[PDB]
Amino acid sequence: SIALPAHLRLQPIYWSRDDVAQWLKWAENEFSLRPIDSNTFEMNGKALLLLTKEDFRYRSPHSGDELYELLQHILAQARTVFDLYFVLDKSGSVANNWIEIYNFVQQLAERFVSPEMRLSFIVFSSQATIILPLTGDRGKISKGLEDLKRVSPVGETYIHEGLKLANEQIQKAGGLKTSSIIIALTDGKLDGLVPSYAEKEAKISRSLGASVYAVGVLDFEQAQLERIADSKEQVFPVKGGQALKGIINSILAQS
Ligand SMILES: [Cl-]
Ligand SMILES: [Cl-]
Ligand SMILES: [Cl-]
Ligand SMILES: [K+]
Repeated sequence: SIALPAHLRLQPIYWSRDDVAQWLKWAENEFSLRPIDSNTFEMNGKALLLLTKEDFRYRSPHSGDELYELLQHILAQARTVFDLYFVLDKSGSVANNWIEIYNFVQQLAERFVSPEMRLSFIVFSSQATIILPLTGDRGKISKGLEDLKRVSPVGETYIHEGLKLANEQIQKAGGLKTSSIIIALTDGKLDGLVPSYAEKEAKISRSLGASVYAVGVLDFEQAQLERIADSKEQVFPVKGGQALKGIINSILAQS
């Protein structure tokens, strides 16, 4: 096992350009390597993972081979397996904004591609349905995104039913013995006692150890979403575009 600094324990695909430079500095001291110019790998972690070992050797004649192998060992290190459950409003009210919801999910799916990530897509209006059962298969995730794009919104906003399906999957996955995240996308416009249903189901989610995020669409009800999510800090606007980097970092910081 490699004992990395705490702030470098994230999977390297998430490393910034500054993280790469910090990794080099750490490796130099840890392995008594010859000094590494700080811009020897001027790129982020996604880019670093595309280089070949030959590329490492050319960039660092004195240490490139060791650095490449160190990266391979780091990639092999055990990390927190995250299950991400997207619970998506497809009620009639979002008929003209289904595109925002789909593309938001697509952008997060394209980010969370490290092998330890598994994704599930749930939609809800009057009833909830699993479009994509929890999986890490990037192929199945591609098809689930194809299916999501085709959804025709209609019906009520029974978000408690969508959360219920996420919780049922979580329970089957191990409950407290998992690292589960729920990402609910909705305007938060809940009728009748649905606010009570939804808040009860979300506390079940947390009872199972999951962390709940709410992503607001349209003129969304900020207060209602704060009561469903773990905290105000886990409510994000889909219109934030920065909002994507915010929720990604928040999720990665749960590990
Ligand atoms: Cl960067
Ligand atoms: Cl060198
Ligand atoms: Cl699978
Ligand atoms: K994908």
